Amino acid sequence: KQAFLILCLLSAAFAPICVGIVFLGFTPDHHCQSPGVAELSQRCGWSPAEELNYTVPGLGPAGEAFLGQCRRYEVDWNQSALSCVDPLASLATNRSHLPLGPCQDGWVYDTPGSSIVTEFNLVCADSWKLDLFQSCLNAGFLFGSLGVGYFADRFGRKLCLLGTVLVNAVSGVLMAFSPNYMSMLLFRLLQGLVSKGNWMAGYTLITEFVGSGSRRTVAIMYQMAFTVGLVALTGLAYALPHWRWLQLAVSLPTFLFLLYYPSFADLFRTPRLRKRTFILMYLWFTDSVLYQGLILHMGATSGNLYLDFLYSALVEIPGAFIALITIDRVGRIYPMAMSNLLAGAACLVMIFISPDLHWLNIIIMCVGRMGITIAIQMICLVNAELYPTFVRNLGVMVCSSLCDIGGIITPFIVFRLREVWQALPLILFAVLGLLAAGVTLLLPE
Ligand SMILES: C[C@@H](Cc1ccc(O)cc1)NC[C@@H](O)c1cc(O)cc(O)c1
Repeated sequence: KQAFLILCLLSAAFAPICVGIVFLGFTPDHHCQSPGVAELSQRCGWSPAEELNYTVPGLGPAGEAFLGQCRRYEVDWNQSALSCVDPLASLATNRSHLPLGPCQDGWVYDTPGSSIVTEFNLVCADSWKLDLFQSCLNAGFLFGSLGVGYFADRFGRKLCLLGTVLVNAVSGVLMAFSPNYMSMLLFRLLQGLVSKGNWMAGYTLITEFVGSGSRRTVAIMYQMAFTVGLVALTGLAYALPHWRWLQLAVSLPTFLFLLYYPSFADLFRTPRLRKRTFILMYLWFTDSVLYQGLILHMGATSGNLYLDFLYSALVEIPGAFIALITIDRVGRIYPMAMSNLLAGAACLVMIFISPDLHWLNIIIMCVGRMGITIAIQMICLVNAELYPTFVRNLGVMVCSSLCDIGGIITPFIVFRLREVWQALPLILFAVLGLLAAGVTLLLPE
């Protein structure tokens, strides 16, 4: 009870770290700031959207909003010769011919809140530095998954866990006060180092305290605690429009936990075990890539982010309960295959739905998120029981590191590859899911 409560709290408090980029690092509509614009808007009395129409460059042919977002007319707005009705009509017959410069004078963001993007100006040529935030976090996970085993091998368990909790709490708080991007990424990285160590430690403790007659149940509980964490994060992000306030409020939960007081070659030597390991690695990679992929996509494209994220998080609960039934009554291999086929098909269909059908797109997104949630429940158990107890620890640690490599790769896909073609990420997610579906059928039941 008491211990189950602090471990579930630690799980719920992990979820804001993993997915916080969706709310701490949203990108609003933006355009080059300039002198004289506000003064001409006062003199003529422009309304906001009207001011945007007269001032900001046009979106251009069938797309190319980049030239509105990252460029401006090289025009002297201070000139009283400009017309109140339309200043650009005083200068060129076609608005395309005017000289375009970059946003050297800074940017204007349409939001009452703030995000790391809006604070550090992670837009245009800098825009990759946003995804680098999630890259640094997943690199933290990757290094920590190696370092924690050596630390726990050479330092006492209870002290190890208390240390990693303290480090996570303090680095999380300090990130809220970080004065520049590089310092922020160093706190992010350090938190990435300790976050997954804390999570897996709590999971180990809770699955040790509860016997196998209830272990599976308590594990699914622990997971639903992560879902509750996503819901709490959604409420906090709704109530707290500023990222710095959100980053404090996210970190203080951890202070309650404080206030409370072999042969790696073995995975590959045998060709059967080698093939099985490669499959399990692929499934882990694909599910991690799909889960972070869809969460980041949603955060990057959804128009009603708080509601879409709430619905999608709530949908994880039915998926967990369905898994809890299915593992016992039906099996694992065909369930995890159909759940990956369902996620892949959902990603495929999301390519063809016109974005105005948001009421349908959210349903397809929910079906996909349920599918991958079931897959994530199934894969943990299959990855565990397919390895003998002697090998289990090494195999889980290694395969769950491919999760983190996928988490390092995914941000560049979702935030950079999408710029080539908006559908492309969903094409990749479709291919990855459908292949993980097919490959799943090769595992023994
Ligand atoms: C990296 C991973 C750690 C991990 C390790 C071993 C394991 O069996 C399951 C998970 N946590 C984040 C994410 O992948 C995730 C999200 C979620 O909503 C539920 C999850 O279970 C996992």
